[PDB]
Amino acid sequence: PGVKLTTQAYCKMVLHGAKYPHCAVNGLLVAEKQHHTLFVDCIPLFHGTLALAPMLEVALTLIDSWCKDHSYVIAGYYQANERVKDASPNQVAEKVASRIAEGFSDTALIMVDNTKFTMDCVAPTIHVYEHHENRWRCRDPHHDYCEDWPEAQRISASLLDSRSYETLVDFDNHLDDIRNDWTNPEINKAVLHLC
Amino acid sequence: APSLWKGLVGIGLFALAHAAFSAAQHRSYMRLTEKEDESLPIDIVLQTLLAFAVTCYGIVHIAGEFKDMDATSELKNKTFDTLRNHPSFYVFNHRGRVLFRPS
Repeated sequence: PGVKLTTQAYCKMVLHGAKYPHCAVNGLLVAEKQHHTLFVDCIPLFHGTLALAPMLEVALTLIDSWCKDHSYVIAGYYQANERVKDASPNQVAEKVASRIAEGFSDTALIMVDNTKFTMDCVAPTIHVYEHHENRWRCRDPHHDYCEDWPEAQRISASLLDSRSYETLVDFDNHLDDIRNDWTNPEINKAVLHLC
Repeated sequence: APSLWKGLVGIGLFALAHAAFSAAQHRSYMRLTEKEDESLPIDIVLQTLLAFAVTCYGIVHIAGEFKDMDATSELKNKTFDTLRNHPSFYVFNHRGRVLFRPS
């Protein structure tokens, strides 16, 4: 089963990682339920301590309420480590992956690397882990998960060059300040306009 | 606003000094003339009181701090995100460093 994702979600993930480069970041990809797995968009969950179930329950239940409003389904959950020389999945990541795999039959664990994380990204710089309820832990050697690569580079370079990524909002900022949303409307407008 | 109060205080002080000089001149004249046990003019006395009341109004406005008594209100806006990071322990191992290294 191939894994395909739109440039919008990848830009969201990279941008959320850029927002907090000193702490670990967390995100949740969303697909469409109706063999290849297509990802629609991602939402950033939390940042910082990143070892708490209480707020995770709130966030995941809110996302579930969201997915039953516009007829969506939670695809998978992605996590980046704090240390640069760290590319191994933590226990919380596997627990969340199993929790999402109970419902959906296709949950990929996305790992953002840190060693190949610069302004001029080469290309893939994503680790796709394929986890289950059993002891199956395999990561794909190298495949193509993005649709158009040169256009993706142009938009990513424009987004990272121009300092317009301070507006990205997380679920924690929603609790701290109700006013900011969490769908990132301006980011969607920019991804549509740049194309 | 504070500058206006400071200027008003200075002007009042100058007026008070001028009233003092006028009273000094009046007493110097009085010492010239024998007897004549009279008081200083009431107009300059009223000017002195006007200068005294004006200078006591800005002297209170210049230093008004009146901080809140309760200790919870200043930390009512502060977020735990800023508290999480500390200035003692700072690990210099992040992806931004290698991302900003070329540029």
